[PDB]
Amino acid sequence: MSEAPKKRWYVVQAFSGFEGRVATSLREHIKLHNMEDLFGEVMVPTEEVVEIRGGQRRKSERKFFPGYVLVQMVMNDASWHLVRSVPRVMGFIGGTSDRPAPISDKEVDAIMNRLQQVGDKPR
Amino acid sequence: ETLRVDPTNDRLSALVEIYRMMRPGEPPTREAAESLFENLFFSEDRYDLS
Amino acid sequence: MGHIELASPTAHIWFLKSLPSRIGLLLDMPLRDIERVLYFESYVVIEGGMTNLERQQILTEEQYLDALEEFGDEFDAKMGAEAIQALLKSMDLEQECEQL
Amino acid sequence: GNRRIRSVGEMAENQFRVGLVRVERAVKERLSLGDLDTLMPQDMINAKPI
Amino acid sequence: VPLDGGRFATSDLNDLYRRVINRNNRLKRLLDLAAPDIIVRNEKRMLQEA
DNA sequence: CGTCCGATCTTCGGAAGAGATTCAGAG
DNA sequence: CTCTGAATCTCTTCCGACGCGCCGCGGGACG
RNA sequence: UCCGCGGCGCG
Repeated sequence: MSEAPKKRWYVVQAFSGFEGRVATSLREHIKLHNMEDLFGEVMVPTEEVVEIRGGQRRKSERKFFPGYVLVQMVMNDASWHLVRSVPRVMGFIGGTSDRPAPISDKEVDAIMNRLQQVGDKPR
Repeated sequence: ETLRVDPTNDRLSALVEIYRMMRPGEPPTREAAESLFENLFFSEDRYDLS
Repeated sequence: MGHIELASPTAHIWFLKSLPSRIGLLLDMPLRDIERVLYFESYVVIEGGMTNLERQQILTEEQYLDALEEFGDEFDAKMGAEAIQALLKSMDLEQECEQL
Repeated sequence: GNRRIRSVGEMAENQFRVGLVRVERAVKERLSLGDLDTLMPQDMINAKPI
Repeated sequence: VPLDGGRFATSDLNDLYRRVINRNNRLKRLLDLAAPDIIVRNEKRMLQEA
């Protein structure tokens, strides 16, 4: 009851077309295995370019990077097994397969500002 | 002679050895190694003798 | 004929994955580490300077960040195919051949 | 004494077994979202892989 | 070769070039918009693999 | 009507060549 | 003792006739 | 029509 560090973000490689499905699958595993405290949220980037005409109309869903997703966790081998056991997804990315490396928070809040800048005043 | 060349003398380390050998570059864990060993030779989902 | 502009450097596979290790023998270091460096899982030193690291010092991820903590001033380690290209740029044929 | 023959029955059995393991993986994945009697056992079942 | 139908006789070369050019311009889009360091690492790795 | 691409098949020689080991020797 | 070092063991790889004819196949899941 | 793979057969 002494380890309370900056709760970490890692990256998970997801196949194309399942990104929301991967997010809701991790949410389902969190709510099923009942370690909702050990696990956190998932920050997948979304932006909305809107065009009235030209094929797709009134909306166009694009994102910064489709191949990867950012997920909130702590360091735990049980969490590692839980993430790996999720279907329709590959797993972590890092220096070594056993323990992925974290991500510097400077570009984290930079991309937070980026999504805040792009995403504002809906419709 | 086989036991002389044996690199391990305990169940945990032998499980670690086989777990690392069959799938290289994975985190060696007691539970994972034991589950994989049991699922290779004693679980009807994968192993099955007619 | 046309061309595609690769945004990032990449290594030619034939000069890597052949029984004679042309890149390995030219760099005089076994092919095991070049594969790891090329496929983005370990670090290689490129003229780290008057530090405790060698010219061909192979490094892991954890040791790299630890060394960067203490030697972020002038010690430089680059990783990847771009790093391999940069390291190949920083060598001379004549001195190596006469030394050998 | 150690060579046997198998026929269309065994081939059908093996292919059907593979189809069933795939479809039951799918059914388990969809039943993980199981909920109170708002579903009627046809949408979870997908005949396309079979 | 134009095949009679909605698809043409395509070798693997054009598909491989399509995959590689898609990888390259997606990497260019990532790096130009200042993608995070971890993302471009695996991106370059998978481009090299391709 | 377009867009974009995760689980384990499983048992040859026959060399050729490269990589890893070893143990042995003058001492 | 010890480093060397010639020899030994082990791991990876490219290989397997040449013509012809016939037929069958040639995605597929999803926003 | 033209491409590739598999199977079979002939020499």
